[PDB]
Amino acid sequence: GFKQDIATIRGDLRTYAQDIFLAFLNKYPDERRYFKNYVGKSDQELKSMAKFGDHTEKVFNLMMEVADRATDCVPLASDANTLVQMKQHSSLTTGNFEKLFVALVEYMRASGQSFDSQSWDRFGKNLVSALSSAGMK
Amino acid sequence: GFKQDIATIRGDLRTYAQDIFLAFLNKYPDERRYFKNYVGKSDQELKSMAKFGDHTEKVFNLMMEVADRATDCVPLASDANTLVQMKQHSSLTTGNFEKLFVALVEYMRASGQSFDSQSWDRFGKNLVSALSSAGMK
Ligand code: HEM
Ligand code: HEM
Repeated sequence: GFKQDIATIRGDLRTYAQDIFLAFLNKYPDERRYFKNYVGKSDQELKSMAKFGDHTEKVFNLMMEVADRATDCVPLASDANTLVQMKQHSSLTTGNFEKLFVALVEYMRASGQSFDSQSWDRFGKNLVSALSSAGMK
Repeated sequence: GFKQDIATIRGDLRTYAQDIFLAFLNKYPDERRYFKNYVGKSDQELKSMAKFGDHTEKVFNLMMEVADRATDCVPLASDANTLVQMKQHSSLTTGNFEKLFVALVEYMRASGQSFDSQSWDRFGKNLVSALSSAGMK
């Protein structure tokens, strides 16, 4: 289930973080415009860029703490306040986060593994709502 | 589902509030001691005292508000805080709230109606967890 999935991804974090983030950027090529130095590059080229590995893992390290602090896939208000107040997220709307979660859940459905992709969808929806309450447009 | 149930209870709040509360006290007769003016009365004697219906309705009114504000059966931290620092609740522990929820879910299962009894179960467990986080013993 959901609590297991957190452990599964933590167990091979850099592989999953890069694979899911590439899934997102290939499914929504427009989203790359927030990520300047990723335009123009094949997946193998991004995987050899230092910043891409480093940053994507830090995104997923935090997503996993937010997921791990949640009760029934409902995140903490203070975690959503964090996400809205980060300077790197100040250009964003909840729609960007909705698209990330759609790529994430699609990735889990197509994969080998037995993820609880229905919970990840619910977590995504609860998170978008919590971002709305903390102020993000 | 859970949102329908809240509409069902609010529809006939005073009848549900009397019936569920009586179910509670009779299932857990040692809890009656908290309610000084209810000692030594039968169900029908209580249902005939206007201030019995008046208190209980107020209790279940706030319970539905807390339920309605919850996301996927998880209550707001602030609602939990209100319940702990009400001067009327000063000497209670989470065990008292657990019993009310056991009675409440048993009532729902035994009734004609199709309540989402598993979600009320989840809701009670989540509120008790929140009450302790607000420092109830
Ligand atoms: C729950 C989802 C998300 C989490 C936990 C998260 C977390 C983070 C973190 C921890 C950083 C700093 C990374 C670093 O220092 O290396 C970051 C940066 C950034 N984030 Fe997110 N993020 C999320 C969703 C999104 C979405 C959906 C977008 C936009 C499409 C986005 C856009 C950005 C941008 C533009 C940066 C700066 C670029 C970079 O640091 O590589 N984030 N995010
Ligand atoms: C989620 C559950 C509960 C809610 C929403 C709630 C709420 C309330 C409210 C709103 C009142 C004031 C009634 C009024 O002013 O007319 C009250 C009174 C009171 N409550 Fe609770 N309560 C809850 C659970 C409990 C439990 C489980 C106990 C003990 C077993 C308890 C013990 C008392 C006592 C002793 C009073 C004052 C005497 C009375 O009015 O009957 N409460 N409660």
